[PDB]
Amino acid sequence: WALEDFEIGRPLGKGKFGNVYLAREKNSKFILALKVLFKAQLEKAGVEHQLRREVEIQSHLRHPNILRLYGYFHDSTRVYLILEYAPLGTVYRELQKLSKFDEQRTATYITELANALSYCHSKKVIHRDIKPENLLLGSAGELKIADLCGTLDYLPPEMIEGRMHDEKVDLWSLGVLCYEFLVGKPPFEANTYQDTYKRISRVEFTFPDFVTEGARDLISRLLKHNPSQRPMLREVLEHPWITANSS
Ligand SMILES: CCN1C(=O)C(C)(C)c2cc3[nH]c4c(c3cc21)CCCc1c(C)n[nH]c1-4
Repeated sequence: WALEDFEIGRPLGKGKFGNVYLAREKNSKFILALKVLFKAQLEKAGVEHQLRREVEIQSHLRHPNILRLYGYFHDSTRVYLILEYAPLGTVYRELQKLSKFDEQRTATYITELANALSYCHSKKVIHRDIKPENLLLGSAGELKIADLCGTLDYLPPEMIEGRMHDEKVDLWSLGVLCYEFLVGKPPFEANTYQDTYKRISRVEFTFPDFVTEGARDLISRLLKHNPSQRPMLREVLEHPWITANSS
């Protein structure tokens, strides 16, 4: 496998370490996403080992709601990842267009993620980053997972406090996402870092008017301070509000 076996098209996204391009395999005309990473930049951050780790993991994961890694190769100055192309773009963009999602769309997305994360947890893969910009949309509008300054909200209390940490972190993330989907902003975001940390640490947030009793119930359960009191992914799937609203 090599670069000349691919027709490179338009860029789809610009990361720190490198770009991702829309492309077709020359022989078959199989549409795909080609992620290019510059080796020198990877070596400057000291993440070449964490990159090899993601790649090993993603290649062994096959779920319809996890972005598939078909392969990889490298030349002198670059690393190439042959990836599934999600034709409909990022959830981030969808959310910026619609402002917030209704309950049917949200429950359906959360269902897809609960399944995605169950698969992961079952393969001892934990903490997959599920903030909107890391969620793509496949051919059927189905969502796909694809894993200081950032959004602290998504980090659970036990991680920001450097306590012991579990699979239960994905449940917290899921509750944050569910809120962001319905409301259009995440629940703990503040004017400063200190205020955000405080809000997370104490789970201080409020619901806007329009959020229904069922949505509040689910989000409240996912955003429990004690990781042990957070529900299981199965209990999320079987939640009245999810089953009532999901496709
Ligand atoms: C530039 C905005 N945009 C669009 O208008 C459409 C809908 C064409 C679109 C599809 C897309 N797919 C994917 C991306 C993307 C972006 C956009 C972002 C890069 C990561 C990636 C991977 C790893 N796979 N697919 C995708």
